[PDB]
Amino acid sequence: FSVRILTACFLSLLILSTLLGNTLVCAAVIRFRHLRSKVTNFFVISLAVSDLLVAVLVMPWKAVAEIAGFWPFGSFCNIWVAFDIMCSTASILNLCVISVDRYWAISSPFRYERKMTPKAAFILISVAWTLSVLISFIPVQLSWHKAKDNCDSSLSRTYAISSSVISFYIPVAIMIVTYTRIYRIAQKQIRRIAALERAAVHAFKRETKVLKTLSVIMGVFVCCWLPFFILNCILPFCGFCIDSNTFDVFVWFGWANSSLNPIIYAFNADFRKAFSTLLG
Amino acid sequence: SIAQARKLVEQLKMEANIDRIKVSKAAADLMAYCEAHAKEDPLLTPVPASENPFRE
Amino acid sequence: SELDQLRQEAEQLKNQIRDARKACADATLSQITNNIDPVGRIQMRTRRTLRGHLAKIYAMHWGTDSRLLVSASQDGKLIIWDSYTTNKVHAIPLRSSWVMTCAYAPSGNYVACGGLDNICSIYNLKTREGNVRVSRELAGHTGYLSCCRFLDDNQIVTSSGDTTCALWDIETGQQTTTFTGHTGDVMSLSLAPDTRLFVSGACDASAKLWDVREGMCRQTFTGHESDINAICFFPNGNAFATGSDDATCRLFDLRADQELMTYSHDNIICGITSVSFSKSGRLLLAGYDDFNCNVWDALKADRAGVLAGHDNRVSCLGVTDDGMAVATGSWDSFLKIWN
Amino acid sequence: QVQLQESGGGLVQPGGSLRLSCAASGFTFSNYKMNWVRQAPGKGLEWVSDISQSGASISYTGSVKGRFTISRDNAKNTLYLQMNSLKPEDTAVYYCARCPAPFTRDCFDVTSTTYAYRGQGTQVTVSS
Amino acid sequence: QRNEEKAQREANKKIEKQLQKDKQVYRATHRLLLLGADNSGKSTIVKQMRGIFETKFQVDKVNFHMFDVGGQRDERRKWIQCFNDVTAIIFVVDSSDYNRLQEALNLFKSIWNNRWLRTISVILFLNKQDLLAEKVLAGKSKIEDYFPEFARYTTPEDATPEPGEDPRVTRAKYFIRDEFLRISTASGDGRHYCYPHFTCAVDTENARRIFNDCRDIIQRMHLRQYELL
Ligand SMILES: CC(C)CCC[C@@H](C)[C@H]1CC[C@H]2[C@@H]3CC=C4C[C@@H](O)CC[C@]4(C)[C@H]3CC[C@]12C
Ligand SMILES: Cc1cc(Oc2ncccc2C(F)(F)F)ccc1-c1c(C)c(=O)[nH]c(=O)n1C
Repeated sequence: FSVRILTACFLSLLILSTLLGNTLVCAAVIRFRHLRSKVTNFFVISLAVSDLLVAVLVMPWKAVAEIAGFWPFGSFCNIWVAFDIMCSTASILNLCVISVDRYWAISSPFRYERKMTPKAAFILISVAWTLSVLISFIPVQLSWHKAKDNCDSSLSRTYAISSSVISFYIPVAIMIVTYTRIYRIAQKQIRRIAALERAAVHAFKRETKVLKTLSVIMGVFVCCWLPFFILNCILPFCGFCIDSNTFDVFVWFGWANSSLNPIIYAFNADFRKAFSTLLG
Repeated sequence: SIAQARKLVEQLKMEANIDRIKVSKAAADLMAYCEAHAKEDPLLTPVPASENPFRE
Repeated sequence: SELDQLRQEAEQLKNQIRDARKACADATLSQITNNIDPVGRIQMRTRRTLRGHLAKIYAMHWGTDSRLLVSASQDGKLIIWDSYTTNKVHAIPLRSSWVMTCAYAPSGNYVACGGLDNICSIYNLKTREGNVRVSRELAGHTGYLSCCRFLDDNQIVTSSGDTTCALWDIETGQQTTTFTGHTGDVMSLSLAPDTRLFVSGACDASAKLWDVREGMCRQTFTGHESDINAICFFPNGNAFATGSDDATCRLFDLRADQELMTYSHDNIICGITSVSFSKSGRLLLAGYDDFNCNVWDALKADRAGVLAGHDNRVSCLGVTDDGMAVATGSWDSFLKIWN
Repeated sequence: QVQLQESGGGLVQPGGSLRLSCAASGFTFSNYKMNWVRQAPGKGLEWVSDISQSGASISYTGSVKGRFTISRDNAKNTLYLQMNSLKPEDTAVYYCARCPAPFTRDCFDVTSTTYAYRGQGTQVTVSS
Repeated sequence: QRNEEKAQREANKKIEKQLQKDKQVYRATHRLLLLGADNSGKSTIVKQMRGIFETKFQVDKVNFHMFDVGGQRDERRKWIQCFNDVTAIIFVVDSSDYNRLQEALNLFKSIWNNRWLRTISVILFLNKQDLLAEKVLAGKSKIEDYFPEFARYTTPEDATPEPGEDPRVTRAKYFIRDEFLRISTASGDGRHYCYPHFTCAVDTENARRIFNDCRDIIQRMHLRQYELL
């Protein structure tokens, strides 16, 4: 049928876009030092590397399985899921850390400039990646991800809930608290600036821009991941029941958020200039 | 002031009684010094990388 | 009044000088050099990058060996680099962080620097205890030090914002010679290849030629439209180039006493921070506010290349005495070598 | 040679009118923001009026607001100051000052003693 | 001669690690440039902080070093570019010396529109408010003779007068306040801001104000860096 061709080209476009965006970000950071100089960019490039790992590890084989209709690799399945647990989580936790970083740079500027050396950045990145690898490899290699062939298996109940809480539900809570506090601070500063400007003139656009930016940042990630995680929590508990095709397309959305992440997180003025320099 | 004006006047009288050469000849000397050292300017004619201290 | 008669006489003198210059201008440098062949496309590339400085760089000076160089940043430091291997030989902390100029003695024994402290500090690189420290410190100026260059290991000339330049005897610490006559702040000085004379560019849009041993101003040029920020000599010694805020470079001759050529493009509207000739004087390099460095053909007024590699204002540049490479310091806290 | 000659002004009774004309040579007139600055006897220099590159932006001191006008003729290359409703406090030496750099909205041309790009002065007296 | 290469390499190592400690000290030090006319109350602000080119003070474990240039001439044009990277400029003005307010406005305008100070925020100190209240209550030198706009000026609805403050004094000091904000809001475009403050010569809470305003400057810089504000 013609649907197979369009699905194959859609997954090919998704994988190619993910690779292009993450490779551009990583190459721009490697070839230029001012991007690498700032401590903040460590988290951005760690997220870019995590998305690149996603695109080169988990997406291609799943796309092949979807276009083929069955999973041909076989014994790789046990490994593959581990990579997914290690990769996607390594993205989500990074999206948490960046948020926390921004909070510390908008709530305590002096403390952020003093107490956050590059060593602390390495500690945060190491904690994120270590948590991801520990929650991924050790369970799967010890076979706790299957409740007591083609890779359509849903995860074990207890482990599904535990992994969901560790990997998305705590990061999303931290991100929401962080960004709502940042929104409060931005509102206060905007109203003060507006008061001064109104006085000067006598002698809403800014808050709209703040709300739009924060809504984009907090909505792309949520709309991409949260349906997948509520399904991952529900289906093993009571498998009323979502079909495998819908579950797969939700997984694909939760992975295409990795394609979308560079758009949100790596187009400051310097990043855009570096991309222009590389492209021509 | 009157002293800074007397000094400006004496400076201009000093600068006025200088002897100048033709611009055509001054340029001919600049051109002569240019091609007289043209073959020895590494920045104008690039030197091969074996004798370039900044390449390898 | 007497003052009025004086102004009238000065206007007369100025008219007389202008007329002598008119008499000498039978042709232009472009008409004379129109039959020469163009230098061709010059595409220089970054060969080295010197990192370490924590603030905006304001001065640099190659050594005579064409190997070592000194750089001054406003973090209170003066770092000396081995440009071949990018190693740092010394890192001198400064008692005042507002440095604006720095020189490297031709014997390689001493470095100098100064700034908003109105003090020229000499540091002896050949210390006997181990580490470079302060040796001398020249006081007397009522303005900020903008440029300074050694003649030898005991004589040094300075430029200051008190509209004066001064020749110093480093040992006794006395200003052996004073140069006054500029109305605005003196921003740059350039020593002749033979130590005998030197020129100075001030904020009165004028350059002045000074006789080192006699302390008198020999020639005054008025060609620039705005403040002169940089000045260098043609390798021959009878010509020099200046750069100003009016986005123009100008070549003056000493023996003809007028401008020979003007280097400009109608797409360049920002000032000029540094100027320097190549070894043969065929290439004129100028640093601009537009983040670039333009290489001009000093004979054809054509631009032969650009150096787009700094992310902030290019504050200074300089060619080695052997002509092998040029270095560029900018306000991005980086030095770059271009061969 | 950056050269300025302002002209006009003299013995004028209070309530009179004067025209100050500054002729500028040695630079491109259109590129430069220009000012009129006055120096009263026994006092420091004070800025009187500003202009723009093309005359779009105009500002005056509060003392001369509503009585003094400033204009530019780029083609003829001159700066005009029409003085109206003169007061005894208006007696001062008048200078046409060019801002140091082109294509800039800022300048520092109220120098107490020596500003390079400044005219010689046309002393103006207002008295009965 | 390879030994001399290893000696140069370990000399470079000792250098870069000294520069690393210097980087850590310099990154946490807040440079503050102090500007303003003479006979304005400049030396008294430094006296209060506890005349000299330098000042070093700490607020809440945060160090600052504020500098005023003293042996300079009056052409602050070329040396101004020595302060394009300062954290903030503290501009001091006289609200009492009504003859020199246009000079302060012109200097503020030249600083605010400087090509090299586009991102430097200024903390505006309106000094000598007690003298300003003295002159306004005396009614001998009125603001309208120097600033005719003051005749049509209306006291802002956001004004916070002190207990017992005469509405005339409130309107006068808020008129000078808005006279400087009319310049600051005309071309700042979010790259930098102006923070006015009413100060007197015996006001001990001046380092706290500079601390709060430097914190606000850094907060706004970070907010605009992430494109929020
Ligand atoms: C653990 C397995 C899955 C691989 C994990 C890769 C992680 C640990 C790697 C990949 C990308 C790396 C980062 C990319 C580059 C930089 C910038 C550099 O100036 C400091 C280190 C830092 C910040 C790296 C830290 C470690 C890092 C995040
Ligand atoms: C359903 C599922 C959920 C997974 O969980 C996560 N996914 C991303 C981020 C974080 C987690 C978690 F670790 F917290 F779960 C991991 C793998 C699979 C899976 C898929 C997609 C499949 O197509 N076929 C399978 O057999 N499996 C097992």
